[PDB]
Amino acid sequence: PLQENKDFYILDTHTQKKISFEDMILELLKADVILLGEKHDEVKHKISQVMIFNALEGNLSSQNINFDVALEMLASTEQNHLDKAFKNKKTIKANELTNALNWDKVWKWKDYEQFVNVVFYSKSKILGANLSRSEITSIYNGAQPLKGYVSTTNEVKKQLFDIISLSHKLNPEENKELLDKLVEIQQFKDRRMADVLVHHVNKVLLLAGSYHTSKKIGIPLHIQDFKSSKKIVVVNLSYGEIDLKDSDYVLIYKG
Amino acid sequence: PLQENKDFYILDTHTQKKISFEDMILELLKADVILLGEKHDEVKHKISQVMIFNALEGNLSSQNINFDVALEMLASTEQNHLDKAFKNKKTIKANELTNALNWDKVWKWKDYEQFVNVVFYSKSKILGANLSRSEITSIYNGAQPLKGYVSTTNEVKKQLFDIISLSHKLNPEENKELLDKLVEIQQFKDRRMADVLVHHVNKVLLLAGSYHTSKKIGIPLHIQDFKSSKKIVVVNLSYGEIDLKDSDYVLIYKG
Ligand code: HEM
Ligand code: HEM
Repeated sequence: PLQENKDFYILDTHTQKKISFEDMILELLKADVILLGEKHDEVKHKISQVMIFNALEGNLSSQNINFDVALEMLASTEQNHLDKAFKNKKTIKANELTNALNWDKVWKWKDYEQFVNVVFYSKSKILGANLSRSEITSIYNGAQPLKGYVSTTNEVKKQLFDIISLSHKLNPEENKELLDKLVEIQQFKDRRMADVLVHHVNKVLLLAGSYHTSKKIGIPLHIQDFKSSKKIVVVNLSYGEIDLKDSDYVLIYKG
Repeated sequence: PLQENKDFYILDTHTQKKISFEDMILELLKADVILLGEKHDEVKHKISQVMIFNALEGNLSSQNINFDVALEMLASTEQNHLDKAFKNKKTIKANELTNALNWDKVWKWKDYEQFVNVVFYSKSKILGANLSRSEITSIYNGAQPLKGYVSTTNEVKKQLFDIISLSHKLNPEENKELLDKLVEIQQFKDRRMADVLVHHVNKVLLLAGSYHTSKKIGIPLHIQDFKSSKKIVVVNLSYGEIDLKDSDYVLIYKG
């Protein structure tokens, strides 16, 4: 476990005040949906996810409050299969886990095993949050435009355009048609993950990449468009630059 | 039309001797399969394709020898649809052509209209040479390895690896899994286009990108593996560097 005040600290992004890990937990427990943003290959993020999950799980189970975990890394189409794994929990062994969940190898198991193991064997159910491969391929090949009010603005789409252009080093002029397709795919992924979170009957934590959890361009906008009255809280695990507007709490690593 | 000796010239790549356009034609007429390699957005290539097609078409039709054109830009799965267009030739007007052929818009019509119009309205039939989108998606998601002797060597695959890496500016280390998928897709495209050419009962010209027509890494290797006794000839429309081993004739532009 990372050492608080030696290895990391936490800011409330609204006030920019440093807040204890315990005090952040007490606040997160108030939320109905907790978004946890990560960099997918970042080891310190993976440790942080276990610490936060463990503290929330312990408190909620001791109160008999249901608490589930949605994963950008599993599709929502997989839920029937995942419910079976939840049912057969005691029958799936640590090395059978990836097969039970039908883990997709686009997501390197190494980068997920620690968190997903702790999640899977607690009282939490794992939810698939995302689009399927087939769904993503279908959007790319051209489907009807996503409707929205705050989540689909030109401003959001352009921010997503430039982020993806930079992520893939794709010249905005040469690669215009491709980038607009990738933007629409991000928008659709965000909508689906929001759909899963908005309709869920138990308190829920999402693990997803930082661009997805961002309050500026991501899932939070789509939750708003769904007209949810759920209390939403966003915790981002920092890497590189920190935009306070992206989240409600940020973990900052030493550094 | 480009002016011979002012705008372009032709080398026999075996001898590196300059050869007249008329003398190249007389040789091409001897072949059963003529591969014509292009750069897809290059205007002078497009003019060159019309000149070569016209000279071959005129000679062969005057002899009542059937002569057809296969296109990397249409899938072989489309043939039933394309045979209907061939049948309804006199009923499809210049502006209905793209709809009759079910043209895929990944290929910019502007870059194909001149050649495809001249082809479509002659006595030639248009053949789909390539994989379908669905076929390409299925290979990407993982299918069983292509078998071959000369066409699937590590040497060929590595050349394709580096070509694609450079074409897309994809760092060989970071993007290793992606590049191997793209290599396998090229290999499959080459195999299918070869399959179409090898089994065709009439003399045939293929239009395809230069990497596909290359005798070093492309379709010619797959034709060999099919054990065809057809006479094969490769004509490349140059751009940038010229590797003599890529083709049997090369058009060189001024320059
Ligand atoms: C994420 C979902 C994606 C899907 C479903 C998808 C699917 C496809 C399909 C079906 C094609 C047509 C294949 C062909 O005609 O040869 C294609 C082509 C292409 N794609 Fe995507 N792709 C995706 C992501 C990406 C990304 C992230 C990039 C950029 C890094 C990209 C870059 C390209 C390029 C440059 C081509 C041109 C094909 C070539 O000549 O190599 N794609 N893709
Ligand atoms: C040519 C046929 C292609 C097909 C069928 C295809 C399809 C796909 C699919 C189904 C995914 C998974 C989507 C996801 O999990 O989000 C994907 C991801 C990806 N693809 Fe391809 N693609 C093709 C070509 C390309 C090319 C040419 C490039 C490079 C220029 C490329 C680069 C990428 C990258 C970087 C991703 C990671 C997804 C992301 O995080 O944005 N693809 N592609």
